[PDB]
Amino acid sequence: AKPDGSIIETPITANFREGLNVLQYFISTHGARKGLADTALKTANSGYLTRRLVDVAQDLVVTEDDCGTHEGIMMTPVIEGGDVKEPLRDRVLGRVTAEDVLKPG
Amino acid sequence: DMIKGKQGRFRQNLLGKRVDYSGRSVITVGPYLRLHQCGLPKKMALELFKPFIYGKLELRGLATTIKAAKKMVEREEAVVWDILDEVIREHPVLLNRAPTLHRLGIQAFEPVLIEGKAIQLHPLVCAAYNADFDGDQMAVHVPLTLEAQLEARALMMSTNNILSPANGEPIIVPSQDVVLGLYYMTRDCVNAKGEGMVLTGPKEAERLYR
Amino acid sequence: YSYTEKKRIRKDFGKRPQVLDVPYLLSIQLDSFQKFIEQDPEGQYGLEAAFRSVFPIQSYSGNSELQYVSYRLGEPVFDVQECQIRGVTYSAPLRVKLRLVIYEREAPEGTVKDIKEQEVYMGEIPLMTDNGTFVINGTERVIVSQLHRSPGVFFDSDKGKTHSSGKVLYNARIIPYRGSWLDFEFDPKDNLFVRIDRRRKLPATIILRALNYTTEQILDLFFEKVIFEIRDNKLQMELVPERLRGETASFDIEANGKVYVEKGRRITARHIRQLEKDDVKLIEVPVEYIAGKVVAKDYIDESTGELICAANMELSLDLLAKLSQSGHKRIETLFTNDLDHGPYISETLRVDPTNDRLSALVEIYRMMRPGEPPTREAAESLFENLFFSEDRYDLSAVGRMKFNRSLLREEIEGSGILSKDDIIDVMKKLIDIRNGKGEVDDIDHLGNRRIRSVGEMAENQFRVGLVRVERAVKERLSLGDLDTLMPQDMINAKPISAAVKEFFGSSQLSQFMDQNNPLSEITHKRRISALGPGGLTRERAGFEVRDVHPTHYGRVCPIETPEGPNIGLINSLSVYAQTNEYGFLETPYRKVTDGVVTDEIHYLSAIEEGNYVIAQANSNLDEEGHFVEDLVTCRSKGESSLFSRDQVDYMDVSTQQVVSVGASLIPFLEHDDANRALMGANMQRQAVPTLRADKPLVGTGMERAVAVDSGVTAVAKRGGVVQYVDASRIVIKVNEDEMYPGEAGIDIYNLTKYTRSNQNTCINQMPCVSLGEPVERGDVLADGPSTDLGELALGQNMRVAFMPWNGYNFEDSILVSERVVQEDRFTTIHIQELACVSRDTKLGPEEITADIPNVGEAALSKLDESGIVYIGAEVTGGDILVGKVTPKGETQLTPEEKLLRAIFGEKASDVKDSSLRVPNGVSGTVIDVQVFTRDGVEKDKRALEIEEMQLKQAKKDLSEELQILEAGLFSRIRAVLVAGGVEAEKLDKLPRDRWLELGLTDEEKQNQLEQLAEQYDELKHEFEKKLEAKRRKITQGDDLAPGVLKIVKVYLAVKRRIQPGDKMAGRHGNKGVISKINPIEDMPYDENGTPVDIVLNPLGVPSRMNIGQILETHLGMAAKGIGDKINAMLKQQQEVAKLREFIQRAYDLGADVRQKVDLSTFSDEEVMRLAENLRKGMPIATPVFDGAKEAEIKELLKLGDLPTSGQIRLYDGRTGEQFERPVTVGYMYMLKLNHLVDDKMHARSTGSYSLVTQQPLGGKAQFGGQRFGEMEVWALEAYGAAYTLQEMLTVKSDDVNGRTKMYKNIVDGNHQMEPGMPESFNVLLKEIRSLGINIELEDE
RNA sequence: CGGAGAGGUA
DNA sequence: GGGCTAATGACGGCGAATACCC
DNA sequence: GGGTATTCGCCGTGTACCTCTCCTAGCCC
Repeated sequence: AKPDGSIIETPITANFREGLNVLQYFISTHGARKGLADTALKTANSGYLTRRLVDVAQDLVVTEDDCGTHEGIMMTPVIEGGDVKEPLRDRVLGRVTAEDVLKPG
Repeated sequence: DMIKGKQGRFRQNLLGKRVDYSGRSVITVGPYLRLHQCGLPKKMALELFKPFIYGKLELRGLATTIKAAKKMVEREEAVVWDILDEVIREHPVLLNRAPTLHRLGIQAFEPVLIEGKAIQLHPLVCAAYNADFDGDQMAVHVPLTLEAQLEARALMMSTNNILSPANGEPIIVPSQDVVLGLYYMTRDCVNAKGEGMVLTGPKEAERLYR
Repeated sequence: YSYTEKKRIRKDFGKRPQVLDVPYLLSIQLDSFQKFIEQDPEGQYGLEAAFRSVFPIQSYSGNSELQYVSYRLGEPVFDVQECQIRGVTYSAPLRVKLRLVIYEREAPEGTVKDIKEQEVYMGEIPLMTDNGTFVINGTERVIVSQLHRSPGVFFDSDKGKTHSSGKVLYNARIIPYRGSWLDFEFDPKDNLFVRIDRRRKLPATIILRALNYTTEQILDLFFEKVIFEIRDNKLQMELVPERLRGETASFDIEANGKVYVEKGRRITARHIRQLEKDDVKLIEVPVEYIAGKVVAKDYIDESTGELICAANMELSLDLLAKLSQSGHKRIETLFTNDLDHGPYISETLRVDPTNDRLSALVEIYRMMRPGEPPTREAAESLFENLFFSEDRYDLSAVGRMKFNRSLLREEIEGSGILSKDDIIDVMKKLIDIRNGKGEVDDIDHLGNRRIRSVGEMAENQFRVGLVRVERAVKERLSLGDLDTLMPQDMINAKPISAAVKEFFGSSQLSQFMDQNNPLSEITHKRRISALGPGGLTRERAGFEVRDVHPTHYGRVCPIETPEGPNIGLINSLSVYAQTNEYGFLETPYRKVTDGVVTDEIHYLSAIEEGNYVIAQANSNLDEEGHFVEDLVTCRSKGESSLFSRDQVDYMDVSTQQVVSVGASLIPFLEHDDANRALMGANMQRQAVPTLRADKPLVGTGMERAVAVDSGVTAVAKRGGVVQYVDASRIVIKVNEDEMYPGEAGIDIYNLTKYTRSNQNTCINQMPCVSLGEPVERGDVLADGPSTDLGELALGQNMRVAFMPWNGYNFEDSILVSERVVQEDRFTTIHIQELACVSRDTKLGPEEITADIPNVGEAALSKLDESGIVYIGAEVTGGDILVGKVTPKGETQLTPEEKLLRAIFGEKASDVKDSSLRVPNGVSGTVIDVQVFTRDGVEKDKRALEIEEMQLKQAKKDLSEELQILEAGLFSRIRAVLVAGGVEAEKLDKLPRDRWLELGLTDEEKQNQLEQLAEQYDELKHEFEKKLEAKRRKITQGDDLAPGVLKIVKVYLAVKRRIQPGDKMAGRHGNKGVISKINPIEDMPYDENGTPVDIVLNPLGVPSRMNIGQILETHLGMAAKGIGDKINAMLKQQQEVAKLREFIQRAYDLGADVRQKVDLSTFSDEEVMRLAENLRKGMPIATPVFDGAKEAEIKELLKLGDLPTSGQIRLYDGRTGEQFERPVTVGYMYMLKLNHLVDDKMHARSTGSYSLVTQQPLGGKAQFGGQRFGEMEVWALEAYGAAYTLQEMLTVKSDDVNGRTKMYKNIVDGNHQMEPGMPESFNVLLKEIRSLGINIELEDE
């Protein structure tokens, strides 16, 4: 990307094993500076977000073993388009069923 | 206005709650320490456990007063090394990264007294600490009452905290060097010295390779 | 060529001839301060401009006016060095001639009296060392040049005023060089508002009302009149083809009697052309279009004058009838509708509630100054103050020039104040931008930001001081005596002195010299801070201004900036960049005639670069400067392109002209990641001088330029032959052709030796030259810190092997050989200052004495009789350095204190101990003792001794000069006395000085002998008076605060060795700490059995992209291989021809490389010394983007007889089996960063205790605990960790009684704590209870 | 030493 | 002396306070 | 009608440290 965050017409056609032309390194510097500023800002904002989330969630402690609540959530493998993004196998692990599952047949 | 300042009740959050019985130092790698161990400089230990050392010294009768204990420790005599080994036999310590962004950011370890001036952190734990070895400084604290020590041992130590508390799954995964060693050693070739024979268990595999 | 060059030629691999050498790298500071302090025959920057602007000073009445004549800089009381050693500023007094003239009261002016105060002293201003540095309190301080937006017009896009809406607005801000800002902004409704500074907006035309303008005048200024004719039904229009494209078809445009363009469409260019070729000028238009028009001027009745139509209101059929009956044929309306200055001003006037000057002035006065019942006189005064004051509202020449260019004026300059024409022009251009055909000024374009260096800021502070003094003198002249009085009776040095001193002492741009590295200095003085008084804010996102604009190419370094919260705000000047006269930056560029790139250079400005097209610095040129490429890479606006070789305008002068001096030194910069090379450049600066300076075998060639240009290098001012070399002084017998009239004799260079830099890093100079060595102007006489043979030597060259040796290199951690500790390389000296000041107290003035109560003989045994420790004593933390005692005039104390001092056996006296002991944690050897004693205080033995040493130094210098002078005099008197008969025989037996008593024939020869006798006497007298003046300089009282009696500064020298934890980092962005000091024989070793100094994790290379360090390793391996071969031949004592041919081969290696070879050097001795300096490798110069190819490196490997892959098989000295594959081994230049492990350890269990918040804080004898921040509490919280939170908050943090009892319990041998009643809880409980609120302790 | 302002590092 | 003594070259939110089309 | 859509003042500030400065002020005896 270039300043304004758009891709340059001519790529950085040089490797690091081979040399970099002055203009190529100049262009590459934009991305590095952008990334470093992004890093600092994201560190600060992540600290703030951790703070707000901790403040909202801190007064929450597991205190009972079973409340008998047969209520629960439908819990499905997330699929977008043709591709299954995540497996229900991953999700189901570590949960407790709200009903007694049956066979698909 | 004295009810509330920043960031709130002064003595329970910022600012600024600096606490004693703690230290801070740059970190080095020790690839000989076991997973429940951290390499801690001898001077750092000597100045982190001065009260415990004084108690032991007056317990053995080696000192008759606090002044004698002070002289005894400052003279750096060989006797205090046994005293410090005793008070550090299994007394764990708590290492916390300067930013703690997840639960593992602070973990307990068993300290091994080492020469040098840096904290020898377990290589396999630094990935969990989300730290590196670039001059960044780790911080040690000593849970110094019995019950805090046991809270450290049962919960704080890296042995009992190996899975990420974010998604489960081990957080103590080999990261960059040991994984390279294993990937090299377990690779195969199509022809090399020692090809094709049969060996009595990995006994003879070790014997023949070495 | 150079004598220092011929001592050690660093081989270069550059392939493009370097047109234009590197300029003096401190040119910015020298240019700024010379512009500031020189004399000016006109009005130009500096004290001259400030005086001409402020002066003359006129009384309110009495014709008592003070006239400026001239200013001269007082000769400084001290030179730079003794300013350093005395803790005072390097200051030159300012003396100005002022004539107070009083005329007749009252008549046509003719002076009744004139009183001329010559050279009035209004303050002593700091002077610059010529190294771009200001000594302020005896310390090197640098005025960090600022980058700030230039005064003038500022066309920007308003994107935050939208308030959740589209159509980003426009704004035009007039920024004066000083005065009040002006703002013309739009709204989401296309209404133009004016904000004078930030105060709430008003409609723009209100100012026009205050500027004496009527609605008709305003409409005439902006809108073009539209003529409507009273003829036939529906009236006719004088058709204009230039108004059909700025409006839509909302009426019937007819041609030849038929409507060609119907109402409703959009008029096209084809329609306009067809109407023009139809030649129709009067068109029948509907009356509804006439009504929709808005009239441009008032129309009244022709007989009674009653108003029927007024400007800027729409037309109607009733108004049409009124104008027809009152008599009208022509109606002048506004040219409205979007495009071509749409009715934005009409909308503003509709919003504007004023139509006359007085009401507008009232409103503006009330809104500038809230409340304050308005007065039209006061409003006029305030408006004149805000936009027509010649003394506090300035645009300056730069502001006027940028202003005219922003308005694209044919003018080049003009008034420094604002005018009505200026405001109308800026409104016109803002309206043009609103129309979508103007330009928006780039906020970060370097053609819109300018460099304010030290000179401009200093003269601005002097102008403020002149303002205060001007107010004072204006008051005094009117109030003061009408008769003779002295012009210094109303001139006070306090205002100007305070302003200038505050500027140079505590301004946010007067930074301490970042002084631990000649690179650190030379880049700190070139720093360009967007911050400052008038710049950005430390918190600024700012994401566009943090990020690099494509106009920074060759002006500031894109890749060098601190990684903290101010990346991008703090740039560093490029190598070749410099400031124009206005303040904008320029880059040199070779002019390309038509196809020939001339060596002629033009310093293209930031905006000048925009118009032109510039070829890349990597173009290949043959013949006389023709491109070998018909198609060449170029850059026109910041983006790359491929352009015809005959279409380029300019060429980059150098391949390295786009980096800072910090980044330019990194070798193989074209192989690192930009981010990683940025860390590399930032770690360049943080290197600390090692025990010896070691050249980098792989370099860039700017090391010599940086070493020479920075002042750490004693450069030979005048050429000659070195008459004397010593560890402290260099004495040059100057060449006679460079000798001055009379006898300037020798040149003495006193060398700084072990003086604390601002970073506590030792700086000293090693004399690199020897006796009788010829030197010419501009060469090195002595290497400074981190410098070898005039080459910048940041770190040292280590043997390196890249392989993850037994896991001791995990992330970037570096394993070092014990050999490194053996060689005492990477060993650093550090210098502390422990300033012990004697104070004058109300119980008795503190005294520095050797007798201290309640101390043993051991502490006193390191002290002299004066209470100051011996110079050179080995001390540790706790030992007494300065015997400070405070007279305890208060003998009354509490009974507890007396009982305690009686029982404990402590001494009881009427003086209390105040000695400055060595802080716990530092140690070393005392190397300097400085005593500052202002007049009125006795000079103790140590002060007398340091005075005697300084007198000895001055006397030795003056005595050597006397030696050369009297040698010449006695030689010529011997020549005279020998002539005129046989007299040489007794002359030989008579002493040289005893030739003044020998007789001579009474002739002109005797007269000459007598004349030279008086010459000898006069030179003697000059000697004693110079010695006396130096004694006065070294003996006079220090500039010390009155409450302070004496200052005793002791310097502590520690020689820190590298050890585990030291962040010893590479040059290319490599990082890492010392993992472990594994022994020499455990290091990997080649077939030769040679161990390896450094083992680096090979994991850091393929992830962090800095494979440049690998190329450095291979090239250093080749270089040290050449060094090994040459060293072997030296031990073999090969023929000088063999060394000559081998070295010629080594330097001849590479194609198109220009470095030139012997034999042009001396046949044997120079070749021998060159080889002797080359036996530790070939220093290789690699231009950053024009450097060595891999094939050339491999060629050097062949010449070194070492493997072509740079890989040789090691054996693990641990086991002793060759590794399964060969590994990479070479030589790498490694830098020991200032982050030393000793500086990073601190740990405690007890110690310092603070108040209010009980927690360990402050001090360095035992530093406080660790900030157990809320993040750590949260991490404990996420775990079931509960108790450890309780101890880290309650019992070992705050509660003093709990901490004491719990420490007692631990000392008792049991780890004990009981919760009980939390003390903080009880405190907060009582605190709430005092509020009349009861807290119940009900349990669940 | 209680809290704000500034440079540097991570 | 001193002892009393009652803003524009940051950035974003946010309630109060207005601004405006149908 | 009424919800945007502006204007009108206050205020908060990742992590840790290294250095520096700067801290209720008015005032009648």
